[PDB]
Order: sequence, then structure tokens, then C-alpha cells
Amino acid sequence: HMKKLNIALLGLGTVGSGVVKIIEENRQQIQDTLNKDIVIKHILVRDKSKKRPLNISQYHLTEDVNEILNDDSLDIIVEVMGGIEPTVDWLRTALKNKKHVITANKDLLAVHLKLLEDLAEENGVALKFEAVGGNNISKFMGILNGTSNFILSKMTKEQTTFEEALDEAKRLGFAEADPTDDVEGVDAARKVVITSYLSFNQVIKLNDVKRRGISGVTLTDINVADQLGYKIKLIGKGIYENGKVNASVEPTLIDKKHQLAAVEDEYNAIYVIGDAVGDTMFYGKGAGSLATGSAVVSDLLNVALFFLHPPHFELKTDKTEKSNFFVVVNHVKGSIENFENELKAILPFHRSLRVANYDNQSYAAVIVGLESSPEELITKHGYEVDKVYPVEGVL
Amino acid sequence: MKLNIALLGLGTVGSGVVKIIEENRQQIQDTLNKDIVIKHILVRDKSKKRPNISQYHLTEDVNEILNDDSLDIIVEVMGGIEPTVDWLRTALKNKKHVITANKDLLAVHLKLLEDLAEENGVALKFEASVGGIPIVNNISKFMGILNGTSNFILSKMTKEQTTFEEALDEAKRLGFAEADPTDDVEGVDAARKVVITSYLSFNQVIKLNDVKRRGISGVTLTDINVADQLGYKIKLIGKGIYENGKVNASVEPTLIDKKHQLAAVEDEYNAIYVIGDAVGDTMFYGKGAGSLATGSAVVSDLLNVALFFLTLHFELKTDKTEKSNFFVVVNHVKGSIENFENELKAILPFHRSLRVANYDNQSYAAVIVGLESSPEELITKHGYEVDKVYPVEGVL
Repeated sequence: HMKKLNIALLGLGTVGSGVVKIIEENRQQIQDTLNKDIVIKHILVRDKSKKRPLNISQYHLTEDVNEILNDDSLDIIVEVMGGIEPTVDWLRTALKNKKHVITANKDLLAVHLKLLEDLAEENGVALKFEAVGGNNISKFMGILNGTSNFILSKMTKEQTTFEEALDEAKRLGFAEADPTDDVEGVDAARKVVITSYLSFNQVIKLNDVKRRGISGVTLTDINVADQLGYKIKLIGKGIYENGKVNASVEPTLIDKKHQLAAVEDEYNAIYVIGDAVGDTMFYGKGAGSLATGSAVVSDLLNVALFFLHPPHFELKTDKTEKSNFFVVVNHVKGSIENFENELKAILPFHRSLRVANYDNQSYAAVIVGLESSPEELITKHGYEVDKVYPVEGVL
Repeated sequence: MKLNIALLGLGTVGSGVVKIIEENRQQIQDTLNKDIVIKHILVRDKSKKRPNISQYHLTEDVNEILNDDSLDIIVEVMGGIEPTVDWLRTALKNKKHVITANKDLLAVHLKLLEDLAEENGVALKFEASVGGIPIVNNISKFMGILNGTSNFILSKMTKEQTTFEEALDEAKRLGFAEADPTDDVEGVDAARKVVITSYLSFNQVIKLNDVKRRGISGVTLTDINVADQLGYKIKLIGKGIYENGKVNASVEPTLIDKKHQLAAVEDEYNAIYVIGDAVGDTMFYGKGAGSLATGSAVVSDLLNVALFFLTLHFELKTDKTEKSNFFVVVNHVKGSIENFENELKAILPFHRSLRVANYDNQSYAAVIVGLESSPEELITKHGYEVDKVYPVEGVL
């Protein structure tokens, strides 16, 4: 009754080692329950000479991917190697050879996901992609990078500079020694790309995500936001309006009563908005190696239960736009009332305006209900604009 | 090409299932090479109305459905325990797959139907909400705001500084509360969801009556404001803790630390906060699933059942690589708050921390961290009048 499920792993870092150990510790349960014996037949590694733990040394290690791609006995390829090139081609080859693919490749973007999903369907095989979280979504907003969020939390709670908070995040291992990918919003931008593809079924490029990191956020921004009733977060956002995805990652003031405002430290969250449903949010940490490995194995077991694409349309729904901005200006002479009155005179129509002291000869304004950034307009009226952050969660 | 189904019930959820099946019928045939035929729909009264007039066979006789041996799947969206549960038992015994979105089922019922299904080699798919409640191994504790109306009322009291009665009337006037709001206000609805959530989270069956339950009608604006100054909000929390083979489940007014993700959940929003392993805490937030969302889940479960049938683990990750807190209100206390505080320090058993607050004339409140149980009886036996005790959560 027991069929063999022959698999190969491409890569063996922390995620790959976890997959192996998870398969090992559950081998009897997978055998005695689901009438299938999982055989890890090959593991591709960069160097087969390296010194490795005893359990790993009993698997067949190779440095030649063709050995895996040409092994016609394999049912499923698990890729945990990373990279776009040549990784994506490898997976294209596997799918063309009628091999199911499960990938936890952190470097894949929507373009790559789409091309693999189609190619998989074309060849009648599964493609499962891992990136915990699974139509009518119009907007999502997320805190999608643990390190940046940890830093902003530490600045806010402990009243430290960005630089001090970054060093502390390094000391604790949240940040790497080159934390660029985190602090410049690149990681969050990649996730916005993926989330836009899953939410809207639209492919955008990484370069289409308007991106700004957190390294310019100061304690003054945080405290003035605070006084106005906001926290500062790095928000990855996608809005799907009239066939077009507008995607961004940037420092964003979030009203303190908004569910996102409470998401602190290394926690992440994705807040989802749709017609006509109420808003939803999922909250939790960024997956670790063990959690990703765990997801790979369950997907392995799901695919093995196979022996299908794609979603529902809900025009049964029938049977039943603005932006907000935080603007910091400096080298301003005269009073805060004068600054305020000038803005009241120059701004196009909007719902509300409030102004605050920011620093010596520096004021900040929160403006709700504009059609677009007033930055250029304020600049043309002789103000030095230090910066503008979007504002979310206004009621 | 035919998948013959019957619906038991046709309210908003049933109408949504129908309309979703209709608008996707072309996809489904392609996406399964089979034609879904809604062959019967059971309604309690054919002569009622308005959801519109349609093309399906409506019946008032459930035996017509249960005896139709051409059926493959029964979709139940009727509600009720009796005789709804017996109907489903009959279907399963007759080798019919069952998909149910019945809001009245408790863990006892789910368990008996799951077993009976497996026994007869057919699917049983259950849909719930507070998103479908799985949300599928390592869960030790969950805390939730599981009833919209009660949460709305507490939010209105807190934000607008009104009495419970005023907030309840406002909730009635807006339709959140019914004219008898007991199910909401006395925590019954939350308790039902604690039962279901405990069954899904721990695979343990508890009875509705095992949920220690207190509603919100005794929460006052004084409680809210004293809690606020102490650093807490007040919520109706449904909670399950799985310790040493035993589920302890409750629903009651609870002080929740303002930094806790649950403290921000306001108005009719709900949330389920899940605690586990070495993994981080997780939370799902949203209103109760709407009819359209539940209908949507029913149809995908319909399609999954159809693809299989051909039938249907917990991974084990084992591998390297609690005390209670209480808010106690005492009244008819003579002497100062410092004296009260010293008296509590003398009479409490060993504990982590104590803070005291003014509550009213000759009344003090205390937040106590690190006790094994409510100090209410103890404080009483020392001659104090305890007004009430609320648990305290999210303490760090």
C-alpha cells in the first residue's frame, strides 16, 4: 500500500536543515497515516565538502543540479536555495519535466511567481510558494519588516535616536551588520509586490513600489506625531483603483486608535480592506526557519494527497478616495498662527488642518482629505519642505 | 458531464451559497468537469419571502432530501440543534457528505458528526467565524473578543463616558443589540464561541455550562476609568487555557493592558489572540464573517469535497533547533488608602506586585499580579466587603 514519494532539496541552509529534520521526526506518522514513504533522494548544496551534522551526511549530497533535474524518479522538488538566477530556470526545467515544485525562495517576485504558476498549470503539476497567510480586496496596509518596526518602537518607547535604536537592534540580532535591506524598506517592498499579486492578481515590478526607508525618521518626528495623536510606522501599502495598483513603502503616521498603531517591536501585521466586508487584520511575527520548514512539509503532504489553478467571482454582492499628509517645514519666520493661516489660504479643498511646533523655526502640519501631496504647492509658496509623510487611519 | 446537492435552509447565508454557485457555474464545470445541481432547498415556510423568486425546488419536507439517494452533498445552513443535528446524522449514515455553517453547533455536536462522518467514509466540513475559524497544533492559550454587541457597548461607555444602560439603549437604537440582548450582554454568544474555539484549538470537548461566564451589565464607568488610570481597558474576554490535560474556559469582564493588541479592538470588531510554543503570539481581527463570506467558504468546501471523492495529521516539531492577576474592588473601607494597601500586603499570600487606587467613597481597587486564585473569599474572611473581582491580562 505504501508508495514512495521521492523528493529532492535544492539548498540546505537553516530552512533546508529544518525541512530535513521535520521530515525525519514525522516519517513514521507520514508512513503510518498517509500510506506514503518520503525519500529525500538528493540534496543540492554549494559545497559537498563542508563539515556537516551526522544526520545530513546520510543523504546523497550533490553540487550538480542536473543530477536532480534529470532524475526522472523524482515526484517533488523542494527549493530553499534563494536567488533568481539561475534558480528560476531550474524550477522552469523541473515543471517542464512534470515535477511538482515547492519553493520558499525569498527572492521571488510577482513576475517569477506568475511565470512559474502558469508553467506549472501548463504541465499539470503543483507550484506551492511560501513567504504566517493565504475576489474583493481594494487596499492593504502592512507592517512587513520586523527590524524596521523594532527600531521605530525602540525610538518611540525609549526616546532614542535612529542610530542608537539601530545599534541596539544589531546587538539583539534583529538587524544584520548591513541592515540596508531592512532599514531602506527593500524587504518590505518585495513583500508589497508579493502581497499585491496575491491580493489583486496583478503583477507589479519591485521598481514600481515607491519606497522610502526609516533612516530619516527622527525622534522629533515621533514626538510631534505623538502629540498630534499618531505613531510612526513603516507601512507597505497597495491600493487597487481603476485597474491600477499603486504600491508604496514609507514612514507613515498612523492614528493611535488604528489596529496597526499597536503593532510593536518585531511583530508584523497585514490590514486588509475590501468591499463590502469589514476590515481584517492578521498579526504575528515574521516566520522563522523552523516555521517556513514546517510550511514546506505540510505543502509537501498536501501535494502528495494530489493524484486546482482560479478564484470565485462574487457579483452576488449586488443582491444586498483621498489622501492625508504630514508636512514638515523649516526656516519658517513668523508665528505658528501665520503658518497655519497661510496653509488655509494656499491648500486646495480639504477636510481638516492642524499645525504643531516641530523645532526652531520649524512647523508640522497634518492635512486630511487632499487629492494629492501638497509638497510642491507648499514649496512654490516659499516654504522649505523638509519632508512629507502620508497619514493613515483618519476616521 | 453531475454533482447533486441539497440545501437545508435559505436565509442570507443560503441565498449567498446559491448565488455564488450560479455566478461560478461555468468556471466550476471547467474547474471540475462536473455540473453542480441544486436539486432541493429545504425551507421552514415556502410561503414566506424575499431573498427573489427563483428556479430551484423548494420543499418543506426534509425527508424528501434525506431519502433522495441521488444526492452527493448536503449543505446545512439552517441552524438549530434539534432536529437539525439528527438530520445530519441521517445524511452521514446515508453516505452523504455534509457541509454545515450551523452557528448553534457546540463541540459535542461537532465531535459526534466528525466521528460519524469518518465512520461512514464521508466528509464533514464545518464553517464558523469571529474568516473560517481554522486557522488550523501547539496552542496553549487563546483570548478573544468574540461578541460584537458587548464590545460595542463597552467601547461606547469608554469613549463617550455613558452608563451601561445608556450604551445598551444606543446599541439597540442602532440595531447592534436586540430588545432582549441577554445572549450578547450575558456573554452566552461569546461562551459558545469559546467552546468551539477550545475544540478546534485543543481538540477537547467542553460543555457550554463549563464556561465560567459573567456578562457586562455590571461593568460601570467607574471600573472603566479606574482601569484606564491603572493602564488598562475593559473588554469582555473569552478565554481558554489548556494546562495538564484540562481546558479552563471563561467569558468575563477583564482588564487588558493598553499595549496588548486586544486592547485596541473596538466597537463591533472581534479578534482571536492565540498563544503558543516558542512561536510568537498571533491574532486575527475582523468583524463576524458576513453571509457572503460564509457562503463563499461553503462553496470552496463544496468544490474541495467534489475534487476528492479518492480519503483525507499533526506535524511534530519536537526538536531543539501560569499565575493569575486580579482587579479587586472593596468598599466600606475605613481609613486611608495607604493603610488599605498595607492591610492587603499583610493578608495576601505571596505575590509579585500590588497597586491600589481610589474607586469611590470608602472604596478602593487593587491590581494584584501573581496569585493562584481570586483573593475574594480571603479578603471577605478578613472582614472586608469585596464588591467584585475581574481578571487582569496582558501583564508583562
